[PDB]
Amino acid sequence: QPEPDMITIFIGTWNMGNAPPPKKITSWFLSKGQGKTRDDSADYIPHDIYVIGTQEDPLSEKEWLEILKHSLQEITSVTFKTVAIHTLWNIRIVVLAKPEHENRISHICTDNVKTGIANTLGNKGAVGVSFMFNGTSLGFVNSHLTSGSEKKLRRNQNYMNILRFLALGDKKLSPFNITHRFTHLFWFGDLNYRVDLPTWEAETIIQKIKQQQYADLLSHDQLLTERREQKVFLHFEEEEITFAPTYRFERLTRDKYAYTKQKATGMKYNLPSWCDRVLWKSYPLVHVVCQSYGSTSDIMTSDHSPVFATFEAGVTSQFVSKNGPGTVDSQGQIEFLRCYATLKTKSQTKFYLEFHSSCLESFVKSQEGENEEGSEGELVVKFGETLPKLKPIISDPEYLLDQHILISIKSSDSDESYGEGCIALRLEATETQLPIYTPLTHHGELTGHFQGEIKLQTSQ
Ligand SMILES: N[C@@H]1CCCN(C(=O)CCC(F)(F)F)C1
Ligand SMILES: N[C@@H]1CCCN(C(=O)CCC(F)(F)F)C1
Repeated sequence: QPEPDMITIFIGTWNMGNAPPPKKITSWFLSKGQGKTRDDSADYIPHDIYVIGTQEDPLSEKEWLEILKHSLQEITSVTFKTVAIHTLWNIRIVVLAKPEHENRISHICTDNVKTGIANTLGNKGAVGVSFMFNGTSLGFVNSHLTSGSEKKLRRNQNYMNILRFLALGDKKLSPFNITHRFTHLFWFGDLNYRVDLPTWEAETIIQKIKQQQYADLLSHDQLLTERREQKVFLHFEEEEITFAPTYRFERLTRDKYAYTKQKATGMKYNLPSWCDRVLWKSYPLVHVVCQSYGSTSDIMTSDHSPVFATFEAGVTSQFVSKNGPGTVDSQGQIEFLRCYATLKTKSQTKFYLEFHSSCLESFVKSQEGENEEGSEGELVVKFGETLPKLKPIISDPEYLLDQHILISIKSSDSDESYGEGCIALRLEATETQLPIYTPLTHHGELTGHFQGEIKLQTSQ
């Protein structure tokens, strides 16, 4: 029985509006409705992993697990295994996998983050799950961010708190937040970004939706505009949106958007918006392809419609050689030439690098770099040819070219990371000097760049 080099992953997000679901929700798991939808010829083909995020979920974990498992069994005739379930207040994540994957999955972690303070602490935040699937790390975040059209900055703050404080994946990756810990990271939920147009344009917006003309609405979507200005979700992807706004509907139909201010809304308008979203970030040069992104048309218990997204995702096997794991393979090495970090910091400490990778027995600390002043004000930290030679556990190019090196640049004075990034070893050539590059971030904001050259030696 061969190990897979690809899997498919279903991501669902649904704000259930504190109402039980209807008796049939299979269209959600089949990616049928509006947008980029899944071919009918695939309906019986189970996804490898289903990740379900709910918000305003009124059900117990038991109640929802029974609905989800029975739904997937009806679709696929497969009885899925429960990988993980985690609930904060009414925010929930469920991970289900095909039974054949049970002994491919390990290191399962769950966590939550509560956003806000006092007033604004009590119902928003995020839940997440991570695990290893053979050689590949997978992370999943379901967030319910702050509501309201005039709170985009609060949503951006909620995002930064979640990526700082959600404790998933390998704790040995201490300088790295969740935006660097996984081969593939999926972040979804009721992110609550709105279409920023004047209230008076409500009926115009509805018109446009009825005509399936989304371009003039998407150009005012706060998540797309905030992402363009690098205010949030830096270095994440989202498929093009080709489905109608998923909020705010009258319940029990999809024929009506309920946008007008009511006591029940705190006298706020809810112009039609794409509140419910799926984004991802994968390590450089790993296969990931969105195969569906859309909303259901036939699930109408909530004022939100469910959103689905599906992905092909590259995975690797749990590699064993005669040497590593348990030793190094002297036929492998990773060298760095002419490397330098460019940092936005105004500080003057010395810096050193840490290299982290599951291709190393443990992380590697460099010597301090040499600080110079850039011609436009910047700090340039030069490592020259001084960086340590990295000794991978396995030299086989079928393993090594699939790996990645995480880099942290740390202050000698405080040992605090000023920037984190990632380099792929999926090179065009071995035993050849090749350019490398990563942006550096800290708390998910841009702090600098790392560039230089790499020389990778494999057993071939
Ligand atoms: N093909 C690259 C993928 C990642 C960043 N890129 C964007 O165009 C981001 C646009 C926005 F505004 F949606 F963020 C380019
Ligand atoms: N532990 C690995 C499993 C698969 C391939 N391997 C061998 O064939 C080892 C041969 C010898 F001579 F070391 F025993 C190494």
